[PDB]
Amino acid sequence: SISARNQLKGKVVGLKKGVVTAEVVLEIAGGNKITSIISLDSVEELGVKEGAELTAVVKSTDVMILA
Amino acid sequence: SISARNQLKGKVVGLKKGVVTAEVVLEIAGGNKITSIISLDSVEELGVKEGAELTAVVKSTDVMILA
Amino acid sequence: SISARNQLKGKVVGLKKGVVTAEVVLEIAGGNKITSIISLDSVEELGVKEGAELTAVVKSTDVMILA
Amino acid sequence: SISARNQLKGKVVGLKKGVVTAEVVLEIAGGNKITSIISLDSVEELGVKEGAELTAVVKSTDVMILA
Amino acid sequence: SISARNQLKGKVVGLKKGVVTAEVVLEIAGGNKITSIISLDSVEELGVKEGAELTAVVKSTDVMILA
Amino acid sequence: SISARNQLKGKVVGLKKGVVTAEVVLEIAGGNKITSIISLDSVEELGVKEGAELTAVVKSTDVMILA
Ligand SMILES: [Cl-]
Ligand SMILES: [Cl-]
Ligand code: NA
Repeated sequence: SISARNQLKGKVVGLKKGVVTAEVVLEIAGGNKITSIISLDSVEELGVKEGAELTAVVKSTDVMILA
Repeated sequence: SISARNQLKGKVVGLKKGVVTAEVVLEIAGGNKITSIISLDSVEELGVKEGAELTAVVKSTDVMILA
Repeated sequence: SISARNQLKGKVVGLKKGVVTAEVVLEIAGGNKITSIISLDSVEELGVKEGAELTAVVKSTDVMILA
Repeated sequence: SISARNQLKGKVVGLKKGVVTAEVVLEIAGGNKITSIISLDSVEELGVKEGAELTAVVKSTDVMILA
Repeated sequence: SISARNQLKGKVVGLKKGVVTAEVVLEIAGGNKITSIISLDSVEELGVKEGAELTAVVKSTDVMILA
Repeated sequence: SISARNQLKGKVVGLKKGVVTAEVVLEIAGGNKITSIISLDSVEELGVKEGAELTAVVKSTDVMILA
């Protein structure tokens, strides 16, 4: 598919629409919550809604380690 | 406490050291695997090693939605 | 301790709250000003306020060189 | 100039060349150190060298707050 | 000269201002379109308007590959 | 469908493998060139080779504006 190595499946538990951006919160395995801030245009075009099953995607070079 | 909203606990299952960067692979809840590319310097100062328990951190503005 | 190599201490001199995001401006050593755009949620959970002493954090792979 | 709001002037105190990437460390005001990981091609083309006076640049959406 | 390896000349065909951020859409050579989300402050300081001729800039480490 | 708003079709004209990362250069429509730095693992898993027809993908929040 795509080079981004992090692909986490989950369900939408939160949605907040802005003017330029929008926030999507997904509940994944173990009950952890992933928060995404993307364009309002993409949220609308993809038809994001509470309860939908979507996948969070993250490029490897954007992941930090806390030790 | 840091603003980055995504913080996922896991165990180190893969580690590869380059010249400038290094790759850390974490196994988190549900079997999901997180891949991180960071500086070699940080991997050495943090003492990252296979089997260690660490946390992956990702800023909300870097998470995309696939669906 | 986090892998992100850039950690700069400063004082909050500007704060603007949007619908989804928020802007924090920090004055660091030498008079330099750091601008951060993060989630509104994090700005509220952290209790960020003008005059507060906080730290700006930036991952090494996000820093470019101009010259 | 450019939209990236963070522009920090400094002097090169460290340089490490990889195969694909390279690390540049700059000393800025207050003695803080900024670490950048960019392409080896750009380090070579810009002629980066120990002691040179350059500027570190960071997009606002890549800056986190630690409180 | 900046290290960011992707520099695409274009014309502004879309501009949407928010509270904290702003969206800029550029038409570039070959019939492609680029969408940028940056600070409202930078859009105003740069004098961005529909019809302006500007350049979109992306760091190499932020570009993914889809197959 | 992914939320990333920038999707540019091209042909691979350059490939350089490192230890941890890898550099891919694509020629896109209109005579523009895109440079991507991703994981070596993804380059190998995707079967990236010179001459391949692939798509470069960038999140809107990573695109700056130069005037
Ligand atoms: Cl190794
Ligand atoms: Cl406000
Ligand atoms: Na980032």
